[PDB]
Amino acid sequence: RFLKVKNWETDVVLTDTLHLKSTLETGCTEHICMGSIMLPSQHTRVRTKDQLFPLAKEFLDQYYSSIKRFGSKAHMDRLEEVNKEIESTSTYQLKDTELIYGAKHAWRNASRCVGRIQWSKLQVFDARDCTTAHGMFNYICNHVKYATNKGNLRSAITIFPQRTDGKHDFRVWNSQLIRYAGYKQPDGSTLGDPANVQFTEICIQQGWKAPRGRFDVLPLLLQANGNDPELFQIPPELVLEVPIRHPKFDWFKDLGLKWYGLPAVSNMLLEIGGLEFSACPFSGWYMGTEIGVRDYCDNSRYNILEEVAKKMDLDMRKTSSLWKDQALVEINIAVLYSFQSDKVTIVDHHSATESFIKHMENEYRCRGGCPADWVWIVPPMSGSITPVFHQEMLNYRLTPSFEYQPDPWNTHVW
Amino acid sequence: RFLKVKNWETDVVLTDTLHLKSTLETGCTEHICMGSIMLPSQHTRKVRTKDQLFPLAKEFLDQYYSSIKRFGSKAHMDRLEEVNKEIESTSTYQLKDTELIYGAKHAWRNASRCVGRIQWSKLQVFDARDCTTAHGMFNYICNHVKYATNKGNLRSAITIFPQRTDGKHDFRVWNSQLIRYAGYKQPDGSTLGDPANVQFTEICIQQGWKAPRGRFDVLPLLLQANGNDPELFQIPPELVLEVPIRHPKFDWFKDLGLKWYGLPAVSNMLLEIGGLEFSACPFSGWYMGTEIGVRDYCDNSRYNILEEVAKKMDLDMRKTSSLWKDQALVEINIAVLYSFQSDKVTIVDHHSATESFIKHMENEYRCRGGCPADWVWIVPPMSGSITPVFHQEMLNYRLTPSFEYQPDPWNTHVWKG
Ligand code: HEM
Ligand code: HEM
Ligand SMILES: Cc1cc(N)nc(CCc2c(F)c(F)cc(CCCN(C)C)c2F)c1
Ligand SMILES: Cc1cc(N)nc(CCc2c(F)c(F)cc(CCCN(C)C)c2F)c1
Ligand SMILES: C[C@H](O)[C@H](O)[C@H]1CNc2nc(N)[nH]c(=O)c2N1
Ligand SMILES: C[C@H](O)[C@H](O)[C@H]1CNc2nc(N)[nH]c(=O)c2N1
Ligand SMILES: [Zn+2]
Repeated sequence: RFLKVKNWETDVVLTDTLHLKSTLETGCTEHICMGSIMLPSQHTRVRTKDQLFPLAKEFLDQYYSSIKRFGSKAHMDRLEEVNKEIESTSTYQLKDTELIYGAKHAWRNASRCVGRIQWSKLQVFDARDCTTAHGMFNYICNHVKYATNKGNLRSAITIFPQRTDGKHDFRVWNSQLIRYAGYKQPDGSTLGDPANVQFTEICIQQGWKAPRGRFDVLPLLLQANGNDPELFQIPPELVLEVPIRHPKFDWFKDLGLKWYGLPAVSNMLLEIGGLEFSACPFSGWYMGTEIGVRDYCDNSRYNILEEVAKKMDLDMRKTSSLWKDQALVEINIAVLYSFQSDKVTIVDHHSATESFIKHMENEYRCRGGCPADWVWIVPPMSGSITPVFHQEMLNYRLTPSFEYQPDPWNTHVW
Repeated sequence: RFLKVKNWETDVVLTDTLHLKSTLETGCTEHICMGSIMLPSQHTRKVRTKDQLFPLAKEFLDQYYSSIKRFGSKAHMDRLEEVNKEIESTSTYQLKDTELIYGAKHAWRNASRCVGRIQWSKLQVFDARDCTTAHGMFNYICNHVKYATNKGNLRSAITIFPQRTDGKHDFRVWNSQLIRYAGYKQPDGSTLGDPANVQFTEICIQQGWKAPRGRFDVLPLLLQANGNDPELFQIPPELVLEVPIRHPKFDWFKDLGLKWYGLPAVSNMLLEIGGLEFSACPFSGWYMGTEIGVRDYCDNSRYNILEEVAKKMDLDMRKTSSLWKDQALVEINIAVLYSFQSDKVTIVDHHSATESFIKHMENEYRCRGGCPADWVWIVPPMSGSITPVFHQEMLNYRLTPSFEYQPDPWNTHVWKG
């Protein structure tokens, strides 16, 4: 019950005590492991008055422990003050310090995130005074500019007002702040990003004038206080993009590939002390494989493998020539090369997983553990030559947390 | 209760009812997932009385007679009756030949970490339950190797030695695989040969094996019959099919001196059928290319040839973001596949193998109500997401008959002397 994880490449063994603090459920049982389910019910997300105070107490307890004020007057006073506020208002407000700690720890606890060694350097933008979609746009432009930083990317989260009665939710309808559009052709194929075909249609259905290109930056669709969402175009000078070329193949630039520099997830829900922040876009920097392996080479995405292997003149007759694997490596060399050339922050999967092993070491030593989801942590190429492949990981759910939530168009009372 | 799994590349959704027939435990709880634990308590086998044995037998026989469309028949009830009296009077029981064949096929069919299970029904089962000595084991294993190898046209096979009785007369193959290369720790700390096999190599040498001390020395068989001290046997070299590894474009690749054997034959697992434990049950199939090209050759703790291969390719080795490791890895795996195909030795690449597993899995859901699958093990160790299993949700649960791990015998064996 005080669990051991072993690294089978190095024989390092770590003892996990942190999982005993786990609160939420995994979706597994003794009879069945659901470790490969993408979205179990638990990972998705009104709070009654009774559920809220224990959630607040557990959070304030760990907060005051983290500042070595556990059991202090200031601790008990804050517990009482929040306890009174919940009794009266049926909710409560976080102190700035508690909001910042909560957001950093939601990242720290994100068991699927390989980049968590950076978790404590997150820049938290308090947007809880926001009231309109235009204000949300302003907060998001400031986030994008701060985080992009002329290509020296910086981690950031912007936190909009917390859920109240569920009818006044703040929501960013986009899945990411910056994402390329997707159009169904009459021809039957897909232009641009197929993953965003439905969202691209909701944008057009709301007024957007699509250039119908291959890499059209989507507008923001912002919902404040539960109102109808509104379109806003992000200033192009704020959207850093990188043309993709290859350091050896001159024909690579002719493929016309580019990608955006800033990965900014915008559709998740931040849970702190029972409070639910339905609009909390956060951003870091890319691991190369997200673009090169998933975005460019997933069959349900840009799906460029065949085209690249063609230009490489690879034997595509048989799968055992591993033409897909060759092409895959070259595409991913090009992504890393392009970002590094344009001085846009990016990390290769080798450095990132090595960092995560170091991070796990640190968390086990200083925290007693590190929830980690192997299915997600292991990169989607060259898995076993990265150290995380050989790392046993314990997956459990700690709070504060980032959770998934239903897409807004399914829920929005129009 | 029904459970759904989704393929996120095709949106195909399958419904699992088979997990309801699951008896054993996973290691996970509502509060922790142990999905990535390599050798969890539940997948191993350290010792079993007449108390729990008849329901295990009854459950198996019910499954068996259902599969042959004889559930509730007179043959079914008489067999249950017969097994029951044999248990209470002798404390164990013997499987019929048909039941053993069924049991071994279904143990493979239930192996949730095995990507090659489309083949499960075409398993050649060799009954070695009349074996009594290590020499008899050697003879059975030789015949298995020769049959399974079939001059490179590999055929799946399993050889099943007598079941455990009191845990003091076990049959065991001390080798982890029937064919495997020696590993030698040198005084300077480096390893010659396969570092994974250093401990077993040292046992063989202690038992009298004259080691050639090369990089690819086929290990001797260390065979334990009836709980006696194990004995050394050399597999006839004419029975050990090997492939020199060359590359279709890089002529310097052959000069690395690499080869591998053609027949992957796991020999240290435990086969559980109807509560009976078969502690010596070597089984063999054919290789997926990445087992050799990725894991055997490129694991840092194995042959670890990435450095020298990338040196000879003249890749940028100063920074990892050149992906020199990924580039060399692909070329090594091309070479492995090219060499086996050129020598007409059966092998499957990870694209073909994972595509077949998806078809197998969908078929199993339709005809069986499910297919237990361990994503962590099914996804190949390179190019994971450009194979279709990466995108496939999988439910992992334990069905019997099963293959289980057991502790290495040198840690449990009571030495006779
Ligand atoms: C700073 C550089 C970062 C890197 C290199 C990184 C890396 C990654 C990668 C590769 C994934 C898998 C994503 C996918 O395959 O779709 C992921 C997931 C995730 N990241 Fe990080 N990330 C970074 C920053 C952040 C930040 C700043 C946050 C939050 C403040 C965060 C929260 C998450 C969460 C919650 C997930 C998993 C979503 C889920 O549960 O399904 N990441 N990360
Ligand atoms: C016919 C071709 C076969 C292929 C291509 C194949 C492929 C594989 C691969 C790649 C693995 C992962 C192994 C590793 O990474 O160490 C595996 C695991 C496994 N295979 Fe198969 N296999 C085949 C035949 C068989 C047969 C004949 C049996 C038994 C009769 C079998 C039983 C298993 C079991 C029990 C495991 C899991 C070991 C564990 O639980 O840790 N396989 N297979
Ligand atoms: C901050 C950051 C850093 C980084 N390197 N990458 C990203 C984008 C990758 C990414 C997430 F991080 C995330 F939390 C959620 C998703 C959606 C998953 C949808 N999928 C289940 C179908 C996602 F795509 C963000
Ligand atoms: C029949 C067959 C077909 C095929 N293609 N490959 C193989 C070898 C791979 C393999 C198994 F299949 C298996 F069941 C067990 C192990 C031991 C795992 C040790 N691990 C905990 C460190 C193993 F290595 C065998
Ligand atoms: C079905 C499976 O869980 C799904 O394809 C997962 C696999 N692992 C992943 N890992 C990461 N990092 N990102 C993903 O989207 C996925 N997809
Ligand atoms: C720690 C982790 O479970 C371990 O490295 C696993 C990962 N997946 C694997 N998958 C296969 N096929 N074979 C393995 O040996 C492993 N090792
Ligand atoms: Zn699990």
